[PDB]
This record gives sequence, structure tokens and C-alpha cells, in this order.
Amino acid sequence: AGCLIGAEYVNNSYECDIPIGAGICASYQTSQSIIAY
Amino acid sequence: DLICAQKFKGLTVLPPLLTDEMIAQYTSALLAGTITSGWTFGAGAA
Amino acid sequence: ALGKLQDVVNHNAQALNTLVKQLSSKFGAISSVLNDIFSRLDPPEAEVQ
Amino acid sequence: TTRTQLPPAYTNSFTRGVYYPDKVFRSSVLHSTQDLFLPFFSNVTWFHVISGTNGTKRFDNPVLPFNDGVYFASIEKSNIIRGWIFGTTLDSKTQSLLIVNNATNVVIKVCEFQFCNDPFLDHKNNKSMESEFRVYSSANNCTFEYVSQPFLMDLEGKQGNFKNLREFVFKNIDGYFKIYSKHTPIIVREPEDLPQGFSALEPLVDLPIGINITRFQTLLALHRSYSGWTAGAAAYYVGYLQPRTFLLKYNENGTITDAVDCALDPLSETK
Amino acid sequence: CTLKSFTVEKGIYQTSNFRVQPTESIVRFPNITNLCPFDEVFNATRFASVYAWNRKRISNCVADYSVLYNLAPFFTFKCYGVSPTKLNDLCFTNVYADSFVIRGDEVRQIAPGQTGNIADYNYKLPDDFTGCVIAWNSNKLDSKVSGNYNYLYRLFRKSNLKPFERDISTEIYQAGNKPCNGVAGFNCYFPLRSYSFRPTYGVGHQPYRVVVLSFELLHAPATVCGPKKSTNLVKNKCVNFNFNGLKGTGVLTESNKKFLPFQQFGRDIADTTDAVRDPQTLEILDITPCSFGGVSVITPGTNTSNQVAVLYQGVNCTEVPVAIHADQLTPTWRVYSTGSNVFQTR
Amino acid sequence: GTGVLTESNKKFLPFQQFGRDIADTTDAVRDPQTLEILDITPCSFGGVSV
Amino acid sequence: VYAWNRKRISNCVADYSVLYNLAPFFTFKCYGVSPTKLNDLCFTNVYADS
Amino acid sequence: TNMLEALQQRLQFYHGQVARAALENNSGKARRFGRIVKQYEDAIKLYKAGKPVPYDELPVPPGFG
Amino acid sequence: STECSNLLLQYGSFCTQLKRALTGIAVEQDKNTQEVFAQVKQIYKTPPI
Amino acid sequence: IDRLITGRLQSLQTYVTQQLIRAAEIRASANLAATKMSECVLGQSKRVD
Ligand SMILES: *[C@@H]1O[C@H](CO)[C@@H](O[C@@H]2O[C@H](CO)[C@@H](O[C@@H]3O[C@H](CO)[C@@H](O)[C@H](O)[C@@H]3O)[C@H](O)[C@H]2NC(C)=O)[C@H](O)[C@H]1NC(C)=O
Ligand SMILES: *[C@@H]1O[C@H](CO)[C@@H](O[C@@H]2O[C@H](CO)[C@@H](O)[C@H](O)[C@H]2NC(C)=O)[C@H](O)[C@H]1NC(C)=O
Ligand SMILES: *[C@@H]1O[C@H](CO)[C@@H](O[C@@H]2O[C@H](CO)[C@@H](O)[C@H](O)[C@H]2NC(C)=O)[C@H](O)[C@H]1NC(C)=O
Ligand SMILES: *[C@@H]1O[C@H](CO)[C@@H](O[C@@H]2O[C@H](CO)[C@@H](O)[C@H](O)[C@H]2NC(C)=O)[C@H](O)[C@H]1NC(C)=O
Ligand SMILES: *[C@@H]1O[C@H](CO)[C@@H](O[C@@H]2O[C@H](CO)[C@@H](O)[C@H](O)[C@H]2NC(C)=O)[C@H](O)[C@H]1NC(C)=O
Ligand SMILES: *[C@@H]1O[C@H](CO)[C@@H](O)[C@H](O)[C@H]1NC(C)=O
Ligand SMILES: *[C@@H]1O[C@H](CO)[C@@H](O)[C@H](O)[C@H]1NC(C)=O
Ligand SMILES: *[C@@H]1O[C@H](CO)[C@@H](O)[C@H](O)[C@H]1NC(C)=O
Ligand SMILES: *[C@@H]1O[C@H](CO)[C@@H](O)[C@H](O)[C@H]1NC(C)=O
Ligand SMILES: *[C@@H]1O[C@H](CO)[C@@H](O)[C@H](O)[C@H]1NC(C)=O
Repeated sequence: AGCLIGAEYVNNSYECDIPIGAGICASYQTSQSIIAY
Repeated sequence: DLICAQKFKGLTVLPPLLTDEMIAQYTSALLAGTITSGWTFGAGAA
Repeated sequence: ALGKLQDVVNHNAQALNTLVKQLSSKFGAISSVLNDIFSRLDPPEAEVQ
Repeated sequence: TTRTQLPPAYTNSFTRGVYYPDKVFRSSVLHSTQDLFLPFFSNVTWFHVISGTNGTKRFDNPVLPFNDGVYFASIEKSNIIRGWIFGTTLDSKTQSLLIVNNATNVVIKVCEFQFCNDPFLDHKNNKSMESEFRVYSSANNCTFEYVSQPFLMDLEGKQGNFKNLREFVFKNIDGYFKIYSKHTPIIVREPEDLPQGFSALEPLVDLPIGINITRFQTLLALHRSYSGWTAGAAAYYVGYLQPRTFLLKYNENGTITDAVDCALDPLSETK
Repeated sequence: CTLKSFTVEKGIYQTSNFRVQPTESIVRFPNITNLCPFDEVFNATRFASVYAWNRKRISNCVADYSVLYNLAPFFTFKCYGVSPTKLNDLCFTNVYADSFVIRGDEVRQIAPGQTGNIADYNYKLPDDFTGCVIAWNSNKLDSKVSGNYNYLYRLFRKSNLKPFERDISTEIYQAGNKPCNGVAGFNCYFPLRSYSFRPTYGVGHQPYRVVVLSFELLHAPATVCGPKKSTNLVKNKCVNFNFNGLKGTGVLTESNKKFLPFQQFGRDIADTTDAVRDPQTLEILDITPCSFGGVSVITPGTNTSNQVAVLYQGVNCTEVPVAIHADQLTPTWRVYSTGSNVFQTR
Repeated sequence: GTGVLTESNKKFLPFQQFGRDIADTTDAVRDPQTLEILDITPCSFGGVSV
Repeated sequence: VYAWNRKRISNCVADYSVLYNLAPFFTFKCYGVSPTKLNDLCFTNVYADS
Repeated sequence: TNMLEALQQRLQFYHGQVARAALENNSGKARRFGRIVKQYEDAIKLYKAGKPVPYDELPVPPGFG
Repeated sequence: STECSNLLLQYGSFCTQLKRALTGIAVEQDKNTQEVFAQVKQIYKTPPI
Repeated sequence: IDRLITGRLQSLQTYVTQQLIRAAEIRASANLAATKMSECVLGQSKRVD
């Protein structure tokens, strides 16, 4: 979708919370930070 | 050179949330459910 | 879980709010109040204004 | 005198420096305005005046450029801070502003004249007429005059434990000058920093003088040592002004309870 | 008429909208009556020079501009953003009169977005300038037979002046790179030159006395309102109001708004002055448009009968009945007062 | 105008001076002083979401 | 007026401040272009009919 | 540099002097400046027309640069 | 053209509802696929035979 | 320039309206497709044709 700044990408799979696009979604999870997956 | 001209006029395209691979995975899962389980998987555990 | 009904209500309220707030648009006019324009411009220009 | 230069300091502006952009009354609405404003959490100078070296004068009154506006504010206790003189070049030739606070009169003066090297006022009345006019020699060609009630209505400190927070925003556009003010006491002052609170500044006068202003100078009110000239402990803050877009939240009674910037951070822009 | 047919089928139809017509008109203006000293400005013995144009402060007075129209037979009164008669009609807060003398060739330079030596150097007008400019010949008044030199105009400066900025600079111009701190041969020059008005010149070179008025129409305090008689205020009635030029129709009622001393005009979510402050004895007032709504007909069909029923949409019957002589639109169109019982529905 | 000026491979004929695109707007321009062909493109803007 | 002269002017630099500073009496009504903007931007063909 | 540059420098300098006299609010000194300057424009129109410009006729110049 | 944007600012909030409508259309397009395809809670895999 | 801005804004509004109509049509088609998927893939439908 584009360049994402302020979130960390993890090699984990979860249900889509915040739809970013092209199969990437972000969420607020564990200290606490915004994670893209 | 056609998409670039539209983009230069502020006409962008948002990529779909579900990629083609995930849609293919959904179709494969539906095929597996309808082949190995019939209609039972559509109303509970396969 | 009643997202759809509240969503419809929000659409209606937002449409009404946008319609009423659109009166703030100058549209390129000298003012957004008809009375002020009629009180300061002559009819030859107030007509187009 | 042979005053030694002091290093400038900086302070977070926090959510301070907001004023009513117009006389129109709004209640229970979230209005967005585009005007000159002080950005939230901005560096502001921390000039502090005190009798250095236990009796040596401190000339911490530099010619701060005006640019587009200031956010002069203080935690002043008693009347020692006075004067907001302006000037393009600060000489006899250039027409300049003048705002004294003698007792209970602003005496707004717009005249061109020479300025003393270290202008200052005398807080104590002269015995037995007053030498408080030492800031300038004599006005030559006077264009505007204005006398009214003092810009501050704050009560004197009395026993103590409370100090005023006179905050002023000076704006000079389209040949006009505008003044906003608001005062409030402060409870604790151990960091000597602006409190993390919201305060709304209301207009009190508009000056129609169309004069070029590029530098800003402040004065002090000290009479005599109680060597040379000495004063008490005081500090004032200045914050520069740049165009901004602000979202103002009016309450039921019409006062700005809180406001949010539009370019401070992505969350602010989202709001 | 709405259906464009002489026969109407049974059903409900929306015909038009009813509005309570105003009962009367009230005008509220400040009660101060002293005339503004415009005659002093327009009748001064000698005007200030263009580079140091005088600025006059006008406040707390009533100004009648009709004297300018009636007298001074030769005048130029081209105005910006306001009609002349309506300028006499409407209100002002920050009125400022500036006076200077220039030749008749550069009278056009007093205009926003115009270039010229006086325009760039002596006097500059903002692009969004609101106000009139008044100019008239002054060959008789300001031209000695030998020559008039008192009027001075600026010709050289490093940078152009901002609008509504006055420069009285007399320092030596920096025409050349070398500094000289005094008038000399090669390039020192002087910023302002002098006029030499004489009666023998042509009309283009004749002196002209130009007076410009600065106007802003926000009119929150409206201290210099024009000549208008103030009528007694009417409360809780649909009456036309003229609060400091705020022409409109509505119901004025006492307000709970706590106006701050500087605040004069109230507003709402969408640019409607729902609250106003009385220019007379202080009174915070609310403005609400008087009762309106939709009008609907419940005819059971033309064939069946001509009897009809009228449904007023979203209005309480008590405060807007049919028997009131106020003639709430369509004076001849009125249902009988007690033809049938009035039913109040949701 | 405002944009990024770069070298262009679009062969301008001797009579040709300007250059447009499918979007009916100027895309290329020849330098009035030197016989050099340039294509003007706006500097990248995109969009931002939070 | 019936045999108005037509003069062709080209390949030159134009400065319109001459008409402004000099010729005190005139009538500079213009259509389709601002006077300062008349003096500012580039033209190609000018026709003088007197 | 011929003579036009010097003549226009003279014009500007005596216009500055005219401004000096006008601001000083003394009538006769400004009036004599007016006669001198009008004689200067007479000299200008004489010189531009092709006729030779007099030098001793006009008053002695100051220490111009 | 900064001045064109400045004069367009006088037109009021018209791009707000256009942007909202386009965003709603995009979300609707995403939800269409999400509803037509994601109808199974498990990703069944066919046996090797 | 106001005339040009009005024209461009009207063109954009017409495009948005066309997009909304097409989005409604596509949403109806997607609802039909989801119903068909549910009733034919996840089960056996007795509905004729
Ligand atoms: C600051 O104030 C002084 C004092 O008035 C100004 O000096 C005066 O300047 C004016 C114009 O340059 C002149 O005044 C004239 O003086 C004569 C007597 O010489 C008298 O008949 C009139 O009063 C007349 O106006 C003169 O040069 C000078 N006056 C005196 C008495 O020296 C000075 O100009 C002022 N500064 C500025 C920047 O205006
Ligand atoms: C107000 O006065 C200042 C001088 O203090 C002016 O600043 C000059 O501006 C010109 C052109 O913008 C520059 O060439 C000069 O170098 C500036 N002077 C200095 C000392 O920097 C300014 O233009 C005046 N007008 C305003 C600010 O509106
Ligand atoms: C502050 O200074 C001003 C100006 O110096 C004083 O204004 C005086 O007011 C009186 C009464 O209106 C006049 O008679 C004087 O001519 C004014 N000017 C003077 C005395 O220089 C003002 O009074 C001073 N403030 C106080 C509290 O005295
Ligand atoms: C707005 O004004 C009202 C009216 O004074 C305030 O209500 C008063 O609040 C104080 C303390 O906050 C109470 O002691 C009074 O009894 C209240 N009076 C009434 C009539 O309610 C109110 O606090 C103000 N602020 C807001 C946000 O409403
Ligand atoms: C300026 O002064 C003149 C006279 O000096 C004023 O003229 C008035 O109107 C007529 C003149 O035709 C006469 O009745 C008197 O000369 C004046 N009457 C009054 C009642 O003033 C003129 O009004 C003054 N003001 C201006 C021109 O603005
Ligand atoms: C995550 O996967 C990437 C492959 O793209 C790999 O380079 C990276 O080391 C992995 N990180 C972890 C913590 O497994
Ligand atoms: C404020 O000043 C301090 C002092 O050096 C500095 O560390 C800080 O980065 C400054 N902050 C800003 C926003 O300028
Ligand atoms: C005139 O208006 C003032 C406005 O403050 C008011 O105080 C005063 O009572 C009024 N007087 C009369 C006679 O209307
Ligand atoms: C009213 O309608 C009835 C039903 O058709 C019809 O018989 C009758 O003639 C109509 N009335 C008139 C006056 O024509
Ligand atoms: C109409 O007004 C009367 C008197 O004010 C009141 O008693 C009644 O409840 C009102 N009816 C409605 C429907 O508001």
C-alpha cells in the first residue's frame, strides 16, 4: 500500500484490527506499541 | 504512462485489503470443505 | 452490535449537519450574509453577488 | 555597566498562548480558525531578572526581534516589570512605541526620540518631580497618545504566597496593533515554568498605528539599591508567533475550555 | 394549482409553506447624537504632506455623509466595497480619515493593486481595502502665484511600504554602493522631493486635495453609526430588527448568554447571529426566526367533496392559530376560527 | 509552474516548442535560450494516512 | 480611421512603463490582460493600429 | 558621460535643496531655489535641443563628486 | 497554485464529504470481498491423496 | 477563476455521483454473489435455475 512509519512489523499473524491494505493490518498490542502484521 | 498521468492529477488507486493469494486461499478452503465434508462444514464443524 | 442502525442515523445527522454548515461557504462572495450585501452593495452588483 | 552576558534559556510552551480571534460569541461549538498562534510545546526564552553578584546590575533586556508577534508572560509578584517599547531601528529618527505603567495609567505614547543605553523605571516614588522619565530624553514629533486605566487589574501581593501570571500577546498586522491579556495565581513554582493549564486571552485595546516594527524591548522598574541600582527576583517568558490553524472548543458559557493544534503531531491533525 | 388539474384525487398533498409575517419594524441605534468632525477634516486650512499623511481618529459620533454629496460641487467619490447611499445607511466601528495633497495626474494611484511613485513610496492601500476616496481640485486654495513648496512627496526608498504605513524618513538615500551619510555628487540623492504648485499649470498638474476613508464593517460595538432614529424595542414578537445594520426578521427574547465585555455579537453552528447586544441601554438579546413550517392538505378527492382539511407541519397550535389578525401569509387564505375543533398531533 | 526538470528523450522537431501528454497539460518544454529539451514533472506528493 | 496603419513589431524586448511615466493624459482601458501583467509576461505577436 | 549626467545630478541636488528650504519654512530661500531650478530646466531643454549649454551663466557648482 | 487553494478555501467544506464518500466506497468494496469470500472460520486443507 | 472552479467542482461531483451509483450496483451484485456462494457451495439449493 505504501510506506508505514511508527509501527513495527512482526512475523506473526492475527485478526485484522486496523486495515492498512494489501493484507497488512495494525493493532495496539504488547511494553505497548502499534504493530503491523 | 496512463496511470502516471492520472496520478499526477491526484487520482490514486487504493490497493484492496485482501490480496489475490488470500482470496485463492479462501477458495481452496471452500473447495476442501465442499469436497471432504459436503454441506456439513457450512453449518458447524466439518 | 447495532452498528448498522446507528451508522444510518449518523449518516442522516452528518448529511443534515453538512447541509446546514454549507451556508458558511463564501463561494467567492464578498460575504456569506445576504442582508449585509443588500445593505452595502448597489443592486447592479448585488444581483450577481 | 560592564555587565556579563548570560546564556539564553528555553522552556516548553505547553498548551498556552491562545486568544479569542474575534469579538463574536460562540457557545458549545468546536470552531476552527486560521490566524497567528503560538504552537503547542514550543521553545520559549526564560529571561530572569535579579540582582546579580548581590548588587551588580543585570542588563537582561535585549533587542528581541518582533517578527510576527510575541507571547510575553511572567510569574511577576509585585510591580517591577514595565515597558514594552518597540522600534524598527531604535534611534531618534525611527518612530517608536511606548507603554509605561506609572501607578494607574498606561499612557500609550507613539513618538520618535532618543533612547537611553539602559532604560529603566523607578518603582519607588521620588522623594519631595519624578526621575522615572530616564528611559528617554524628550519626544520630538508625536503622532498618537492614549491614557487609560492600567493594563493590569491584579491586586498587590499583600502577605504573599501568590504571584500573578500576566500573559500578553502582541500582534501587529495591516497597520494595526492588538493586545490580549489574562491573569491568574500560581500555587507551586519550584521548577519556575509555565503551568500545564489552559488559559484564554481576551482583547483589551486595538492600536490603529500603522508603524513598521521589527524589534521588541522590555524595561524594568527599579528605584535604587536597598550598590547602584538593584531589584528583586523576577522572570518573564517570550514566545514567537507564526501562522497556524487552531481548533477551538467553546463551552456553554462561551469560554475556550481547551484547544488543539492542527500541525503539532499526526494525532492533532487527525483531530 | 400545484397539481395543475381541476380535479384532485384523494390523498395528502404538500402545497406551500406558511410564515408568520412581521407585525412591525424596529430600529435600534446608539443614542449618542453629536455630529462627527468631518467638516473640520474637509475644511482644514492646510493639509499634511503625502509622505506624512495625517491620520484622524473618529469615534462616538454620528456622521451624515449627505453634506459631502450636496456640497463641494466638483468632487470624485469612487468607492470600494460599499454603496454611497447604503454607506450613509449602514454602521461602522473603525472609521479613519486621511488627508494629503497630490497632483491631478497621480490621483488614480490611490487604489489597491496599483503601481506608481506615490503609490509605492508615499501612501499604499491594502488589496482588500473597504472605503471611499474623495478628491477635488485645490488650485485656488493651495497655489501661490510664486509657487507652493510646502507639500512634499517621496520618490526614493530601499523598499516599498506596506499598506497603511507612513514613512517620515529623511535619511540620505543609498542610491550607490558607496556610503556618504550626506547629500553629494555621484549617488547620494534625497528620498523626498518638493512640489512647486502654481496657478499657471494645466489641469493635469493642478494640485488636488485627496481624502481617503478607512472602513471595516464588522461593527461589533458600532460607535460611529449613521443618522437613524431609534424606536422602542419589541420583545417576544416576530418583528423586523435593524440592530446596528443587522437587518432581519425574527423573534427577540431575553437571553441567558453570558456575553463577555468585549463580545458583542452571538452566533450559532452555521453563521447565524442568534444573539445580539442592544446598542442602546445594555441588554443581551436572542434572535430566533418566527414560527414557520409546511402546509399540507387532506382533501378526500374532488369528486367525493370539496371539503378539505389543512395540516400545519411541526407547529404548536396554541401560539400559531388561524384566528390571529396578524395575517400569517396569504391574507385572503384563512380557515374559519371554529369551523372544526383544532387537533394537535405529533 | 512547479515541478522537477530532467532530461527528456522525447524528440522535439525543429518547429516543435512545447510538449503535452494524455492529460491535456504541458509535460515537456524547450529551453528558450539553449536548444535543450526538458520534461517537467511535479515532485512526488502522494498521500498520508494516520 | 478608414485607412488605419498596421505596424508589425516582433523579436524585441518590450517595456510598457514609458506609457505610464510619460504621456500624462491618456485612457488606458484594456481588455483581457492586466496592465502590470501586460508588462510582465511574454508575448509573441503585437499589432499596432493608429 | 558628456554633460547630461552632470546636469541631472545638478537637478537632483538642487531639488534636494528645494526640499531643505521648503521644510525650513523660510519663503524667500525656497523661491530663489525655484528660480534657480527653473533656469536649470531651461538649460536642460536648451542643451537637449542641440544648442550649446552655458557654463558661467548658471551659478557656480558646489564640490560635486 | 497556492493562491488558488486560498480562494478555494472560501468554498467551504466540500472536499470533506467527497473524501468521505470515496472512503466509504472503498470500505464497501473491501467489505464486499470480506463477505463473499471469508465465509469459513477455518482454512481446510485437502488430503495428500 | 471562480467560473473555472465551479466547473471543475461540478465535474468532480458528477464523477462522485456516478461512482456512488456504480458502487451501489456492485454492492447488489456482491450481495447476490455471496448469497449464491452460501446457498450453492455451502449447501444444496432446491431453488430452480
Ligand atoms: C525634531 O524637532 C526639531 C525641533 O523642531 C526639528 O527641527 C526643525 O526642523 C524643521 C524642519 O526641518 C525646521 O523648523 C523650522 O525652523 C524655523 C527656524 O529655523 C522656524 O521658523 C520654524 O519652526 C520652521 O518650522 C528646522 O529645521 C528645525 N527647527 C529648529 C528650531 O531648529 C526636527 O526636524 C525634528 N525632527 C524630525 C525628524 O522631524
Ligand atoms: C521595516 O524596516 C526594516 C528595517 O529594519 C525593513 O527591512 C529591510 O527590508 C528590505 C527589503 O525587504 C531589505 O533590503 C533590508 O535589508 C531590510 N533591512 C534590514 C536592516 O534588514 C522592512 O522592509 C520594513 N518594512 C516591513 C518590515 O514591513
Ligand atoms: C502617569 O503619567 C501621565 C503622563 O505623565 C499622567 O497624566 C497626567 O494627567 C493629569 C490629569 O489628567 C494631567 O493634568 C497631566 O497633564 C498629565 N501629565 C503629566 C502629569 O505629565 C498621569 O497622571 C500619571 N499617573 C498618575 C497616577 O498620576
Ligand atoms: C457557567 O456558568 C454557570 C453559571 O454561573 C456556572 O454554574 C455555577 O457553577 C458554580 C461552580 O462552578 C456553582 O457554585 C454555581 O452554583 C453554578 N450556578 C448555576 C446557576 O449553575 C458554571 O459552572 C459555568 N461553567 C460551565 C462549564 O457551565
Ligand atoms: C466647509 O465650509 C463650508 C463654508 O465655509 C460649508 O458650507 C456649508 O453649506 C453652504 C455652502 O454652500 C452654506 O450654508 C454654508 O457655507 C455652510 N453651511 C453649514 C450649515 O455648514 C461646508 O458645510 C463645510 N464642510 C464641508 C465642505 O465638508
Ligand atoms: C522475520 O522474517 C524475515 C523474513 O522476511 C526475516 O528476515 C527475519 O529475520 C524474521 N525475524 C524473526 C524475529 O523471526
Ligand atoms: C529547545 O532548546 C533546548 C536547549 O538546547 C534544545 O535541547 C531543544 O531541542 C529545543 N527544542 C526545540 C523544539 O527547539
Ligand atoms: C443612552 O445609551 C447609554 C448606553 O450605555 C445608556 O447607558 C443610557 O441610559 C441611554 N440613555 C437614554 C436616555 O437612552
Ligand atoms: C365519482 O366516481 C365514481 C366512481 O367511478 C363515478 O361513478 C362518479 O360519476 C364520479 N363523480 C362524478 C361527479 O362524475
Ligand atoms: C403548546 O403550547 C402550550 C402553551 O405554551 C402548551 O401547554 C402545550 O403543551 C404545547 N404543545 C406542544 C405539542 O408543544
